[PDB]
Amino acid sequence: PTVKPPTARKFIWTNHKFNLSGTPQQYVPYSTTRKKIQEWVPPSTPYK
Amino acid sequence: LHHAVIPHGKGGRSSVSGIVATVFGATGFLGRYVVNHLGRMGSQVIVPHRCEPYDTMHLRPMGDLGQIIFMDWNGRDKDSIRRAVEHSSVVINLVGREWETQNFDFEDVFVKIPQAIAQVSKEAGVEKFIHISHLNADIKSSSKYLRSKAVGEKEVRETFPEATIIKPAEIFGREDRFLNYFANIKTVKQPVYIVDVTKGIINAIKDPDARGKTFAFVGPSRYLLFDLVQYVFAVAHRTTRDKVERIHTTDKILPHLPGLEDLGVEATPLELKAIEVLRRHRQPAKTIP
Amino acid sequence: RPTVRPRNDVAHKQLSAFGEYVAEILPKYVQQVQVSCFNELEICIHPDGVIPVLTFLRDHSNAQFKSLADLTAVDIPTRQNRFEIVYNLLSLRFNSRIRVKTYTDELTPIESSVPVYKAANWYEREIWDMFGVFFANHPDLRRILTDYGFEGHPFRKDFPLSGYVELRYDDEVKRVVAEPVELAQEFRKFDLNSPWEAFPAYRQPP
Amino acid sequence: FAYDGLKRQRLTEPMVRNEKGLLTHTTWEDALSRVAGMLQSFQGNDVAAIAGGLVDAEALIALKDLLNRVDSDTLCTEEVFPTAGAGTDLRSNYLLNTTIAGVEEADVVLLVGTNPRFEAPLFNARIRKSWLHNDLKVALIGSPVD
Amino acid sequence: TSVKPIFSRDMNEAKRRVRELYRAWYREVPNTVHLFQLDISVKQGRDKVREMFKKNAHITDPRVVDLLVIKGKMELEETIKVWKQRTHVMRFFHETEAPRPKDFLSKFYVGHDP
Amino acid sequence: RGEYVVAKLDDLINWARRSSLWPMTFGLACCAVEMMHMAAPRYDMDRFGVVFRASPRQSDVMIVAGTLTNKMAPALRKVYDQMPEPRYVVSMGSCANGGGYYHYSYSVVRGCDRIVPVDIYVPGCPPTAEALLYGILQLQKKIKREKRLRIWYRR
Amino acid sequence: TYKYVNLREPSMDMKSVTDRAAQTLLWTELIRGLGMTLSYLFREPATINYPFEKGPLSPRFRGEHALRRYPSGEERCIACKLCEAVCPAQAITIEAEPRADGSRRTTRYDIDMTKCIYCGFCQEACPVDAIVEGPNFEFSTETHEELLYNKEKLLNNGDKWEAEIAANIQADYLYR
Amino acid sequence: GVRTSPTGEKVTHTGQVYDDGDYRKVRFVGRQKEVNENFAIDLIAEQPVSQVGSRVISCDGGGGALGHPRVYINLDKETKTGTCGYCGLQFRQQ
Ligand SMILES: CCCCCCCCCCCCCCCCCC(=O)OC[C@H](COP(=O)(O)OCCN)OC(=O)CCCCCCCCCCCCCCCCC
Ligand SMILES: NC(=O)C1=CN([C@@H]2O[C@H](COP(=O)(O)OP(=O)(O)OC[C@H]3O[C@@H](n4cnc5c(N)ncnc54)[C@H](OP(=O)(O)O)[C@@H]3O)[C@@H](O)[C@H]2O)C=CC1
Ligand code: SF4
Ligand code: SF4
Ligand code: SF4
Ligand SMILES: [Zn+2]
Repeated sequence: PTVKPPTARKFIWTNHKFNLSGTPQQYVPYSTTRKKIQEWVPPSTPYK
Repeated sequence: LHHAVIPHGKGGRSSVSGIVATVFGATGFLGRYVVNHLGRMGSQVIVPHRCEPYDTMHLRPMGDLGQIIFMDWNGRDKDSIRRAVEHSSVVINLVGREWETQNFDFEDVFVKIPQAIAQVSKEAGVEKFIHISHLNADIKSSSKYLRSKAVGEKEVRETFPEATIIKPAEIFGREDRFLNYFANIKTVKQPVYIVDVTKGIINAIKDPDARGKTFAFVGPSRYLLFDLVQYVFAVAHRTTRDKVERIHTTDKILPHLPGLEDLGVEATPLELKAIEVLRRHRQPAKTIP
Repeated sequence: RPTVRPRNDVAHKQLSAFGEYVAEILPKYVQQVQVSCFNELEICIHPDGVIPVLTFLRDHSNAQFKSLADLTAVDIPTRQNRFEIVYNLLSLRFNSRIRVKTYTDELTPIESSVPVYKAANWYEREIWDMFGVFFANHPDLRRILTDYGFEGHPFRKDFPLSGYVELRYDDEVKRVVAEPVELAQEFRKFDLNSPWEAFPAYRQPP
Repeated sequence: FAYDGLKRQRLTEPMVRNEKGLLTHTTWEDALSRVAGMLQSFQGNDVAAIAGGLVDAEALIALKDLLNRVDSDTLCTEEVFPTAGAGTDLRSNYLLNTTIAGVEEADVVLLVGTNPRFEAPLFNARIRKSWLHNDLKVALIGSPVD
Repeated sequence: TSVKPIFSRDMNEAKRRVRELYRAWYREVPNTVHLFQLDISVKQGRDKVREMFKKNAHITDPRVVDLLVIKGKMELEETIKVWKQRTHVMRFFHETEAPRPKDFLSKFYVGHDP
Repeated sequence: RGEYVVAKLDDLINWARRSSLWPMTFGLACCAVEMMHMAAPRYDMDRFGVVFRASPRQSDVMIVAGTLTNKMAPALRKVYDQMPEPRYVVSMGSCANGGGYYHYSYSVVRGCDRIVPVDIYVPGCPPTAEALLYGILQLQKKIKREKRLRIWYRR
Repeated sequence: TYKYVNLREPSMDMKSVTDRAAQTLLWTELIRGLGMTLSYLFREPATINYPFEKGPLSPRFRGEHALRRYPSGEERCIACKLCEAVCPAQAITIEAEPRADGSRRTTRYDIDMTKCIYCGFCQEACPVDAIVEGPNFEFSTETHEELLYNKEKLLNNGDKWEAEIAANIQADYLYR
Repeated sequence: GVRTSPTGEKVTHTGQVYDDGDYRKVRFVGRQKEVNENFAIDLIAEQPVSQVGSRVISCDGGGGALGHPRVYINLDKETKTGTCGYCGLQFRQQ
């Protein structure tokens, strides 16, 4: 890279990170989608 | 309910049981069976551990991916207790040694720690709280172990009134300190099987009638300590001052308290399971009606 | 034409002539003979003819199919005899191959061919294991590929892909236990077939 | 395109009223025990049921059977039909007896008090097909809708 | 209705093979319990064999019975030869499966399946 | 002080145990071949103190290198139960990590972590011999973090 | 055409017979075998000094996956699901919807790296060079869950590795 | 457009976050929530509109065979710009 440096981009990490397994910085998977079924919310005022 | 904790599936490893349980003292004899049963049906289990991560590796295969979560905690640190319980729906306390150490005596593990868990759990909003005491808990007891249990039982019931308190006799099982205790060596004992105790705890989590109640988990039969010990050596083809006090304490009889049969658990005789425990060490024992 | 597999008429004619040869000699058992456009000869026979037809092909001087390349089954649920048993034989003397095919169902036994080829021993055990076809007079018929005590025949078209049970180590009983299968992610079925016919030459009359 | 309405405002849990008079989630055991207690304390005309517009036949007969066990006949729908005369005794009284495919053989259709375009759009599409390919004649009594 | 028999030409001859297999299994259970150091009693092992046999008491096809016997003899061979391990023998007892209730109300509470 | 003593005793046994990791390899399938290439001269696992062929009686780490079928699961658990402690498991390749390309098969255990506890997962089908070496060196660092004595002292 | 590997006639004249007798008693072939192992002791070994030295890899190497962007920073992926269709292991799971600006984009893009066979079929099938297998092969983890990548993990891999990924694609795309 | 919720958890570019009563956020306790902070929706909006002198323009995303399939974008409407369906670049007629 001292001779042919990489193509600069806005989004490329400026600070490289080593493997983070086993530390507080480790990756934790989760579902990236939102809730699909909305439940009905009962009324707050009484009425029976 | 909350949409994420509605039960789904057929009650297996990949199912969703709806239980989010924090189990303190999960790295011991009772905790492994409790955690195993919780993960059998697909519960989220939080395991606060004081020990090495290496000593908690036997719990990893007990739950599908992501279902067993491990956190560090210190019994004296309230924040570390708060972190482990604020997302749970039930908190289970199985903390306790059978001996005192220079750092923790029986008051620390049977009064101070259970009360700290109960106080943090109540403040954090946990609805269900299960606390394990002892059948022979008594402030008039010769054993400092059993005297501490009685005090901690009182403080738990006053700090978390809805807590379900369970009072088992000595528990026999593969890793127990009871049948294995004898095999490595006036009183009437009524020991109970480890799996029965585990089912009782699980059934208490699922039963609304168990909230606020105290149960006594005892085996189907009462034996004379001498007769039982003779059986152990026959099956196996063959310590502290306080420990001896407990082993010599006749098992209380508490008819007023509910028991395993109330939680739908049929107690298991020691004779069906004695070989299981004692085969590794290689005629019945008179029962008291 | 660079992209098209060339035909071989010499081999096609030769395999057709041997197809008639076998059919004329064993009319008691041969039900059909065909040669594919890529020159493979198939003899379809009645299942009673397994031993006679294979023995003839192995020992006859103008056949000499000494090697049993493979022996397998095919489950076709629409047929009343759902199982098709395929013998692929190789002749070193004449540098040729032949396929012999028969059929059976879940209950009819097929005669074991171990007397004709010792290679058939394990192949027939595999067929029993994977498909549930029983071979009569086999010197040692038993499962070969599946777990001991495994229920079912996994290669049948109606056996589910992931089976019925799955294993895990249970710490309570201190052994590997079997339980009904639950999948964190179900296998996703794809409907890939296009609704437009691709090969007019294979159209079936309505 | 209405199927997306199946994803919102959904009833997902049994609910009963609390001491505040507000609906609160509860288990199937609790909700059904409350309903059964009330059902066992009433009989005859004291118990009724109204069926909505999307109810299936298996639920309709089950509910009929249950109220009959307490000797109630008040099984009602929301959509009126005159009970005078035969009422529902004879199916032909309340059916489209010609069938949808029968419109293609009619030569005159009289539409009385209805807007088939919005009430039965595919039935109205079947009339237009006859109107187009068979020169079907159509007369309407009611508002002059498109 | 003309079919090739497996072993037995009618249900009488088939029932004889069933009884012989049952005797072989019955005599084997004490050995299996000891050889595999099972935690079940010999009585439980024998009641299991009996329950496995009664499951198929309703068959009337001599060919189906013959296959059931052929499979049972294979299972017996795998047990006698100690080709099975202790895990295999104990899969007959489903020891880690929570009892699944069979009445309507219990099924209704838990889920959708019949 | 006693803190400083256990700090150095921890550093000593931890240094000894990660400088002498003796594996026994379940070469179950493909991934065993890449495990052999890690023993081969280019990478020479033996130069890290990781002996090539070790009996199960003297093994410290188990490497599950390949698909674990249902028929083999009982045998895997047997060997694991016989390993003397401390013992660690490295899961090598997609098959052992979670079933991999046979995940939906009827005869395949969907991840060896259903049978035994696992300390390191090495991804790849198969991981390169150097990728497996990275996982072994990552296990050493995991051992280096152990603190059995400091926790024992604080009991 | 064929040849014989072991069809030789041992001479039975006295000179030949004594040659085999001296071989038997003086262990000549065994000592010759000792010479070969001795010559290797003095050869330079082929070991490389990992992790300070790395084995050589080519631009085509199939390693850890990453989701790429355009030079503007817009995601390349358009939720076409061709990668998900071709995946031999069914390791990819995708969900999509119109983005707030109306673009066709994914809301879910997971790869089960413990199902993946690292075959590279997904990067072949992708029409816009969105999903790639990068050059990283040193991402072993301590837990199973860490290997179940979602879209946030995959985009972070792309931003982390884009410098090298772009250079590798530049080197090999004329063979594709 | 990284944005934390009232509970403090960062909202992802897909709008995902665990609501207050969701136990599933226990998975982040003692660890972290992987969130990519380069929102593509915000980045493409930073690109200026190209001014072109024809009713139809083609886009391949740049880089020739390294971009996306080449498409042709009609610029007849004046109310809005023409957007590429692949890369989101915008074009307007002059
Ligand atoms: C003037 C009067 C004098 C009278 C006295 C005259 C005596 C001298 C003449 C006789 C020479 C005697 C030789 C003594 C050595 C033993 C020779 C011998 O036994 O060889 C035969 C033996 C088996 O050979 P085999 O191929 O199996 O055929 C025979 C089997 N039916 O072959 C084998 O031994 C098997 C090989 C085993 C060794 C393999 C591993 C080591 C090989 C390398 C070792 C190099 C030697 C190291 C020297 C150590 C020095 C300290
Ligand atoms: N088993 C029996 O015979 C009976 C047991 N009980 C009660 O059941 C509960 C568990 O029984 P058992 O499982 O046999 O007890 P164990 O000793 O087997 O396990 C005790 C648990 O408590 C934890 N623990 C102990 N002291 C501390 C501490 N100071 N700080 C934090 N964690 C601690 C241990 O973790 P670590 O591994 O880190 O020490 C372990 O997980 C106890 O409360 C016991 O009194 C009641 C009646 C009979
Ligand atoms: S993970 Fe890949 S290389 Fe390893 S055994 Fe499975 S298929 Fe073979
Ligand atoms: S590399 Fe192959 S197995 Fe892995 S995600 Fe891509 S297509 Fe699927
Ligand atoms: S990564 Fe490529 S192939 Fe996969 S959905 Fe996105 S655009 Fe389509
Ligand atoms: Zn574009």
